[PDB]
Amino acid sequence: ISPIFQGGSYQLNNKSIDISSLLLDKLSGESQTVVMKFKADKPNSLQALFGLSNSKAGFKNNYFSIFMRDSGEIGVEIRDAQKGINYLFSRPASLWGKHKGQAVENTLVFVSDSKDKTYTMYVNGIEVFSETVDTFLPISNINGIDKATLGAVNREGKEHYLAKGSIDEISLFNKAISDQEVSTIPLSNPFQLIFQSGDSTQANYFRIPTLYTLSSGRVLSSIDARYGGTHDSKSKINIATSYSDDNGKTWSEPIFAMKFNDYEEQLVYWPRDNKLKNSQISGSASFIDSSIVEDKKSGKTILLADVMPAGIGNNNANKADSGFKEINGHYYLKLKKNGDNDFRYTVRENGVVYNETTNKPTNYTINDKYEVLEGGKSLTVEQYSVDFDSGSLRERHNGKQVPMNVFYKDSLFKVTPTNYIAMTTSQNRGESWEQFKLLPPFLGEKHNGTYLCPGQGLALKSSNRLIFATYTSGELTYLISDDSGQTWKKSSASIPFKNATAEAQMVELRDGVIRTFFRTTTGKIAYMTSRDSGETWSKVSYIDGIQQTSYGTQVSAIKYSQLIDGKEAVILSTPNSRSGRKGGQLVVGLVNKEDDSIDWKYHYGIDLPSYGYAYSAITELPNHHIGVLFEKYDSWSRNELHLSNVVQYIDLEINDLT
Repeated sequence: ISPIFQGGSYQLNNKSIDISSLLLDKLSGESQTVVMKFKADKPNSLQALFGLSNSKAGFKNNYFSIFMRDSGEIGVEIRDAQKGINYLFSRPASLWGKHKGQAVENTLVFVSDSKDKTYTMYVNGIEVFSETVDTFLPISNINGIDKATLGAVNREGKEHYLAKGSIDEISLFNKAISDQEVSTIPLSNPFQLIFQSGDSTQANYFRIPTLYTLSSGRVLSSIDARYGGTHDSKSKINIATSYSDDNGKTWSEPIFAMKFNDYEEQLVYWPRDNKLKNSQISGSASFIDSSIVEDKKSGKTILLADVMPAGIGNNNANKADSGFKEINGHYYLKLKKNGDNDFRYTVRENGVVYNETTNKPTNYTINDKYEVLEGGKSLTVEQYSVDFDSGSLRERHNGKQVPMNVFYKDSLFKVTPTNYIAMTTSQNRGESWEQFKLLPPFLGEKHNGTYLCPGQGLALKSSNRLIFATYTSGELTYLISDDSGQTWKKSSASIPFKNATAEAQMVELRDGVIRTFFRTTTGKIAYMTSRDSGETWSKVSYIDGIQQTSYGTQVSAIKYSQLIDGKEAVILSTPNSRSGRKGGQLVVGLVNKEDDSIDWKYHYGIDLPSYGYAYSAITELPNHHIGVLFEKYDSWSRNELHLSNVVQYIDLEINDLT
């Protein structure tokens, strides 16, 4: 239908614009839709874009507003003191500020639906909240409304929440427009989604993006598909992948690289309230933190990720056990049978389950999918599903049988509850993935596994060497393969931090010379250098000119193929903030050929200093553009948990950065 009111080109310069005479007499009925196209690249801390209020003395709390914060949060207030109603609905990290030196036109759609008693907000084609209430308050039914305002709310005759920005277009409808109609509204998005709520993964949340450009020109991406909100393991998380054959313009429907089936793939809206937001799926196995590399010789794509048994995460993982038993310089996966209090079994040659106590083979075997067979017959367990129907998180059997896996809660034979690393490969550049296999332990029988550094592995340009960085307490542990990932050895590099999440990414500065950039506990990104293809490593130095928080954030890094200002270039991606995960930047460093030192010469701001930017992936696209897939929110903040569609993709050119 046609709008009851439509206006545009409104400049909000800390001075409200009164549109009462244009709009108030046109409002009718209990349902309304507001469509607003707006810019704000220099917002005040808290500002109202649109207001309907009772501006009379004594009615200060009778108003409707659409507001935003300089954090990028968007929301509404719907308040009527006589009715005793004070609704506040909002979501952090819903907005764009600037892209390539230009203010971004955000397209906001707010639907106030009396029939279903629901208020729904979309921004840039993404639903950011949908709130159903017992007692509906139509925005036009607030007692004594006498003002309609842009760029403030008029309360007791004064301008509150003054805004800096512009409203290019605003439209109001006396109808709650349908989900279908919303989808038809044109958008001006600076970003794309590769993974998103409702896609083939059926995860409502995603974290830990990766990107890697393959030799064919295909660009591949992996990610954590996180089902139980955005929580780290313990949870249900799978690793998903998608690729682009057109320089990032379009992306394939995701598939899984690594997945477990003990719990259903459920699209769930995770509670964001203070009582329930820490609810965590507690009985599911999961994968977490993937990394990809391409092997030139075999042409294989290799993907590693951490593997967590049912109910296990970093916090509760057995720190003094690898999960393997060494027997004659060979490692065997240990198993515990239900009823036993110790691990009396190992998985020997050909998947045979062997009793270590009696030194006899059993009638059980483990297949290549880590599934349990008895006398050759596949055992099953019942799958779990999760719900909040009862007011709290419940995990319960759903009637479906799935193969019994040694990583599952219900399995007859269980692995040691600690963290592992697994590897899978693809022989068709991400169209399908093989069954994963566990890597061996690298730091001995009685040390838990190291943690994979998410992002890219490194394929040395002048040899067949492949390297994946990992970390543990007190060191980076580089995993090195010269045979297409068939066998691995470690190279340890001590770092002067205990208990750091030392996520590290590598660039080959020149043949045989690797620089590794990594997260620390000091507020500065660190680096170390190898001049022998990763055999040995320098002491740790720090990058001046970029700030991180004390807890740090993953940093991505590539070696750019083209000269910049006549020099070899490295590009880093990281938040640049001592305060939070925000102020995302790409930082261009020029290498000095004399001493391999790097002049960090250009800093490109991804969006506002105050807008969220966390884990990130960068790659040089085949056309020499840069693709960036990143968490556009503060993935540390306890206020920004469980947001959907915030991992986003953009395309940049070197000219944009410099």
